[PDB]
Amino acid sequence: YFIEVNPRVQVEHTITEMITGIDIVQSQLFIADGYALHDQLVAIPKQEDIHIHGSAIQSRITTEDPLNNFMPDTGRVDTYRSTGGFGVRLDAGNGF
Amino acid sequence: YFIEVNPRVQVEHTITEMITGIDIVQSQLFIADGYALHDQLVAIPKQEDIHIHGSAIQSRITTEDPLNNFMPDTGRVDTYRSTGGFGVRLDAGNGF
Amino acid sequence: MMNRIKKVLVANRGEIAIRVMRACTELKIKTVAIYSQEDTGSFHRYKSDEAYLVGAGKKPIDAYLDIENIIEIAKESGADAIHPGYGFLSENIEFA
Repeated sequence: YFIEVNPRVQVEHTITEMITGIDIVQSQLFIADGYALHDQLVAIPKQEDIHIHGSAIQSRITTEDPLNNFMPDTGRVDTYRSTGGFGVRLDAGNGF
Repeated sequence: YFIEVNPRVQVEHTITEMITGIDIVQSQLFIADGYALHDQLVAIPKQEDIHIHGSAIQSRITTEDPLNNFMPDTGRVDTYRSTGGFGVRLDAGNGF
Repeated sequence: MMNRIKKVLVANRGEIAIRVMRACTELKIKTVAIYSQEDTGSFHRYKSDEAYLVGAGKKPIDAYLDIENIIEIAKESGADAIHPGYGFLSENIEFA
Protein backbone atom coordinates (compact mmCIF):
# COMPACT_ATOMS: atom_id res chain seq x y z
CA TYR A 1 0.00 0.00 0.00
CA PHE A 2 1.37 3.39 -1.01
CA ILE A 3 1.87 5.84 1.92
CA GLU A 4 4.21 8.71 0.89
CA VAL A 5 6.46 10.46 -1.56
CA ASN A 6 9.60 12.32 -0.41
CA PRO A 7 10.61 14.70 -3.19
CA ARG A 8 14.30 14.83 -2.16
CA VAL A 9 17.38 12.79 -1.50
CA GLN A 10 17.23 10.64 1.56
CA VAL A 11 19.65 9.80 4.36
CA GLU A 12 19.66 6.13 3.21
CA HIS A 13 20.39 6.74 -0.45
CA THR A 14 23.86 5.51 0.44
CA ILE A 15 22.76 1.88 0.64
CA THR A 16 21.20 2.05 -2.77
CA GLU A 17 24.33 3.46 -4.39
CA MET A 18 26.13 0.50 -2.90
CA ILE A 19 24.02 -2.27 -4.38
CA THR A 20 23.36 -0.60 -7.77
CA GLY A 21 26.65 1.24 -8.52
CA ILE A 22 24.91 4.47 -9.38
CA ASP A 23 26.03 7.72 -7.79
CA ILE A 24 22.66 9.20 -6.87
CA VAL A 25 23.97 12.65 -5.93
CA GLN A 26 26.00 13.14 -9.11
CA SER A 27 22.90 11.93 -10.97
CA GLN A 28 20.87 14.67 -9.30
CA LEU A 29 23.31 17.23 -10.50
CA PHE A 30 23.51 15.91 -14.00
CA ILE A 31 19.75 15.90 -14.26
CA ALA A 32 19.32 19.48 -13.11
CA ASP A 33 22.01 20.70 -15.50
CA GLY A 34 19.82 19.36 -18.27
CA TYR A 35 21.10 15.91 -19.20
CA ALA A 36 19.31 12.67 -19.75
CA LEU A 37 19.73 9.57 -17.69
CA HIS A 38 21.53 7.54 -20.31
CA ASP A 39 23.73 10.28 -21.83
CA GLN A 40 27.06 8.46 -21.79
CA LEU A 41 28.50 10.93 -19.24
CA VAL A 42 25.70 10.38 -16.75
CA ALA A 43 26.02 6.67 -17.43
CA ILE A 44 22.70 5.46 -16.01
CA PRO A 45 21.88 2.10 -17.56
CA LYS A 46 18.49 1.24 -19.03
CA GLN A 47 16.01 -0.17 -16.48
CA GLU A 48 16.74 -3.70 -17.80
CA ASP A 49 20.48 -3.22 -17.12
CA ILE A 50 20.13 -1.83 -13.61
CA HIS A 51 20.74 -4.72 -11.19
CA ILE A 52 21.20 -5.49 -7.51
CA HIS A 53 24.78 -6.37 -6.49
CA GLY A 54 25.08 -7.75 -2.96
CA SER A 55 23.40 -6.31 0.11
CA ALA A 56 24.13 -3.13 2.22
CA ILE A 57 23.30 -1.95 5.79
CA GLN A 58 23.33 1.61 7.19
CA SER A 59 23.84 2.58 10.75
CA ARG A 60 23.61 6.19 11.84
CA ILE A 61 26.01 7.05 14.65
CA THR A 62 24.63 9.84 16.82
CA THR A 63 25.24 11.33 20.27
CA GLU A 64 21.88 9.92 21.47
CA ASP A 65 22.69 8.32 24.84
CA PRO A 66 20.82 5.05 25.26
CA LEU A 67 21.55 5.14 29.07
CA ASN A 68 19.64 8.44 29.29
CA ASN A 69 16.53 7.88 27.19
CA PHE A 70 18.32 8.66 23.88
CA MET A 71 18.86 12.31 24.84
CA PRO A 72 21.59 13.79 22.54
CA ASP A 73 24.85 14.31 24.37
CA THR A 74 26.86 17.47 23.75
CA GLY A 75 30.44 18.64 24.04
CA ARG A 76 33.86 18.45 22.41
CA VAL A 77 34.73 15.16 20.77
CA ASP A 78 38.30 14.65 22.05
CA THR A 79 38.81 11.39 20.23
CA TYR A 80 37.15 10.43 16.98
CA ARG A 81 38.59 7.49 15.15
CA SER A 82 36.52 5.87 12.44
CA THR A 83 37.29 2.67 10.64
CA GLY A 84 38.05 1.21 7.14
CA GLY A 85 38.74 -1.88 5.08
CA PHE A 86 36.82 -3.66 2.31
CA GLY A 87 33.02 -3.12 2.14
CA VAL A 88 32.94 -0.11 4.42
CA ARG A 89 31.58 3.35 3.76
CA LEU A 90 31.61 6.48 5.94
CA ASP A 91 29.69 9.69 5.37
CA ALA A 92 30.64 12.19 8.03
CA GLY A 93 28.33 14.70 9.63
CA ASN A 94 29.65 16.67 12.57
CA GLY A 95 31.89 13.89 13.78
CA PHE A 96 35.48 14.95 13.27
CA TYR B 1 54.85 -13.84 -20.94
CA PHE B 2 54.96 -15.26 -17.41
CA ILE B 3 57.49 -13.57 -15.09
CA GLU B 4 56.67 -14.30 -11.40
CA VAL B 5 54.53 -15.86 -8.71
CA ASN B 6 54.02 -14.13 -5.32
CA PRO B 7 52.80 -16.76 -2.87
CA ARG B 8 51.06 -14.23 -0.54
CA VAL B 9 48.50 -11.48 -0.37
CA GLN B 10 49.43 -8.31 -2.15
CA VAL B 11 49.11 -4.61 -1.39
CA GLU B 12 46.69 -4.20 -4.33
CA HIS B 13 44.34 -7.04 -3.51
CA THR B 14 42.04 -4.24 -2.44
CA ILE B 15 41.16 -3.29 -5.97
CA THR B 16 40.23 -6.84 -6.82
CA GLU B 17 37.89 -7.19 -3.85
CA MET B 18 36.21 -4.08 -5.17
CA ILE B 19 35.42 -5.27 -8.71
CA THR B 20 34.62 -8.90 -7.81
CA GLY B 21 32.88 -8.58 -4.38
CA ILE B 22 35.02 -11.25 -2.79
CA ASP B 23 36.73 -10.62 0.52
CA ILE B 24 40.19 -12.00 -0.25
CA VAL B 25 41.52 -11.88 3.30
CA GLN B 26 38.54 -13.66 4.83
CA SER B 27 38.87 -16.19 2.02
CA GLN B 28 42.48 -16.78 3.09
CA LEU B 29 41.36 -17.50 6.56
CA PHE B 30 38.55 -19.75 5.55
CA ILE B 31 40.87 -21.74 3.28
CA ALA B 32 43.50 -22.30 5.95
CA ASP B 33 40.89 -23.38 8.48
CA GLY B 34 40.04 -26.15 6.06
CA TYR B 35 37.01 -25.08 4.05
CA ALA B 36 36.36 -25.19 0.37
CA LEU B 37 35.87 -22.24 -1.86
CA HIS B 38 32.19 -22.75 -2.46
CA ASP B 39 31.09 -23.94 1.02
CA GLN B 40 28.10 -21.65 1.53
CA LEU B 41 29.84 -19.83 4.43
CA VAL B 42 32.89 -18.95 2.34
CA ALA B 43 30.53 -18.03 -0.50
CA ILE B 44 33.01 -17.99 -3.38
CA PRO B 45 31.07 -18.42 -6.61
CA LYS B 46 31.99 -20.92 -9.30
CA GLN B 47 34.44 -19.54 -11.87
CA GLU B 48 31.53 -18.97 -14.30
CA ASP B 49 29.74 -16.81 -11.69
CA ILE B 50 32.72 -14.66 -10.76
CA HIS B 51 32.40 -11.39 -12.72
CA ILE B 52 33.89 -7.95 -13.02
CA HIS B 53 31.74 -5.14 -11.60
CA GLY B 54 32.98 -1.65 -12.43
CA SER B 55 36.58 -0.46 -12.22
CA ALA B 56 38.83 0.44 -9.20
CA ILE B 57 42.04 2.46 -8.67
CA GLN B 58 44.51 2.32 -5.77
CA SER B 59 46.76 5.11 -4.64
CA ARG B 60 49.26 4.60 -1.88
CA ILE B 61 49.76 7.67 0.30
CA THR B 62 53.26 7.76 1.79
CA THR B 63 55.58 10.31 3.40
CA GLU B 64 57.83 10.17 0.28
CA ASP B 65 58.56 13.85 -0.50
CA PRO B 66 58.50 14.48 -4.24
CA LEU B 67 60.29 17.87 -3.69
CA ASN B 68 63.21 15.96 -2.15
CA ASN B 69 63.77 12.99 -4.47
CA PHE B 70 60.98 10.88 -2.80
CA MET B 71 62.92 10.62 0.45
CA PRO B 72 60.50 9.51 3.23
CA ASP B 73 59.70 12.35 5.62
CA THR B 74 59.50 11.65 9.34
CA GLY B 75 57.86 13.14 12.43
CA ARG B 76 54.56 13.48 14.26
CA VAL B 77 51.46 13.78 12.11
CA ASP B 78 49.66 16.70 13.80
CA THR B 79 46.72 16.66 11.43
CA TYR B 80 45.44 13.60 9.61
CA ARG B 81 42.02 13.86 8.08
CA SER B 82 41.04 11.28 5.49
CA THR B 83 37.93 11.34 3.38
CA GLY B 84 34.69 9.40 2.61
CA GLY B 85 31.53 9.21 0.50
CA PHE B 86 30.34 6.73 -2.13
CA GLY B 87 32.99 4.58 -3.94
CA VAL B 88 35.78 5.30 -1.50
CA ARG B 89 37.89 2.89 0.47
CA LEU B 90 40.63 3.54 3.03
CA ASP B 91 43.09 1.01 4.45
CA ALA B 92 45.20 2.69 7.08
CA GLY B 93 48.85 1.98 7.76
CA ASN B 94 50.65 4.24 10.18
CA GLY B 95 48.61 7.29 9.26
CA PHE B 96 46.43 8.21 12.24
CA MET C 1 31.88 18.76 -18.17
CA MET C 2 28.72 20.64 -17.13
CA ASN C 3 26.35 22.67 -19.38
CA ARG C 4 24.88 25.43 -17.27
CA ILE C 5 25.98 24.55 -13.70
CA LYS C 6 29.41 26.04 -12.94
CA LYS C 7 28.77 26.72 -9.22
CA VAL C 8 26.44 25.09 -6.63
CA LEU C 9 25.48 26.57 -3.26
CA VAL C 10 24.68 23.81 -0.81
CA ALA C 11 21.79 25.08 1.35
CA ASN C 12 22.20 22.69 4.22
CA ARG C 13 24.75 21.64 6.86
CA GLY C 14 26.23 18.47 8.22
CA GLU C 15 26.53 15.16 6.48
CA ILE C 16 24.37 15.81 3.41
CA ALA C 17 26.05 19.14 2.81
CA ILE C 18 29.40 17.35 2.60
CA ARG C 19 28.04 14.64 0.32
CA VAL C 20 26.80 17.20 -2.16
CA MET C 21 30.05 19.10 -2.01
CA ARG C 22 31.96 15.91 -2.74
CA ALA C 23 29.73 15.14 -5.72
CA CYS C 24 30.24 18.69 -7.00
CA THR C 25 34.00 18.60 -6.82
CA GLU C 26 33.96 15.27 -8.65
CA LEU C 27 32.09 16.95 -11.49
CA LYS C 28 34.48 19.95 -11.47
CA ILE C 29 31.70 22.25 -10.01
CA LYS C 30 32.52 25.05 -7.59
CA THR C 31 30.87 24.81 -4.16
CA VAL C 32 29.45 27.39 -1.81
CA ALA C 33 28.56 26.48 1.79
CA ILE C 34 26.29 28.27 4.23
CA TYR C 35 26.56 28.11 8.02
CA SER C 36 24.50 29.44 10.90
CA GLN C 37 26.27 31.40 13.63
CA GLU C 38 25.95 28.35 15.85
CA ASP C 39 27.60 26.29 13.05
CA THR C 40 30.53 28.62 12.63
CA GLY C 41 32.68 25.56 13.46
CA SER C 42 30.83 22.78 11.59
CA PHE C 43 33.27 20.93 9.39
CA HIS C 44 31.07 21.13 6.32
CA ARG C 45 32.03 24.82 6.19
CA TYR C 46 35.72 23.63 5.55
CA LYS C 47 34.68 21.34 2.67
CA SER C 48 33.52 24.06 0.24
CA ASP C 49 35.43 26.44 -1.94
CA GLU C 50 33.47 29.36 -0.40
CA ALA C 51 31.43 29.80 2.80
CA TYR C 52 29.11 32.52 4.03
CA LEU C 53 27.16 33.14 7.17
CA VAL C 54 23.41 32.88 6.91
CA GLY C 55 20.46 33.80 9.15
CA ALA C 56 22.41 36.41 11.14
CA GLY C 57 20.35 36.98 14.26
CA LYS C 58 17.83 34.22 13.76
CA LYS C 59 17.44 31.19 15.99
CA PRO C 60 19.55 28.13 15.29
CA ILE C 61 17.07 26.29 12.99
CA ASP C 62 15.38 29.38 11.51
CA ALA C 63 18.75 30.55 10.25
CA TYR C 64 18.94 27.62 7.73
CA LEU C 65 15.36 28.41 6.73
CA ASP C 66 16.10 32.07 5.74
CA ILE C 67 15.05 31.79 2.10
CA GLU C 68 15.73 35.39 1.13
CA ASN C 69 19.17 35.50 2.78
CA ILE C 70 19.98 32.24 1.01
CA ILE C 71 18.89 33.80 -2.32
CA GLU C 72 20.99 36.90 -1.58
CA ILE C 73 24.06 34.74 -1.03
CA ALA C 74 23.34 32.53 -4.01
CA LYS C 75 23.23 35.63 -6.21
CA GLU C 76 26.10 37.52 -4.58
CA SER C 77 28.40 34.49 -5.12
CA GLY C 78 27.37 33.58 -8.70
CA ALA C 79 25.66 30.33 -7.92
CA ASP C 80 23.97 28.83 -10.95
CA ALA C 81 22.16 26.32 -8.75
CA ILE C 82 21.13 25.38 -5.25
CA HIS C 83 21.07 21.88 -3.73
CA PRO C 84 18.69 22.01 -0.74
CA GLY C 85 19.75 18.59 0.57
CA TYR C 86 17.32 16.77 2.79
CA GLY C 87 15.24 18.25 5.60
CA PHE C 88 15.28 22.03 6.17
CA LEU C 89 14.02 23.70 2.97
CA SER C 90 14.32 20.64 0.67
CA GLU C 91 10.51 20.10 0.56
CA ASN C 92 9.49 23.76 0.84
CA ILE C 93 7.28 25.18 -1.96
CA GLU C 94 8.16 28.89 -1.41
CA PHE C 95 11.88 28.06 -1.66
CA ALA C 96 11.69 26.11 -4.91
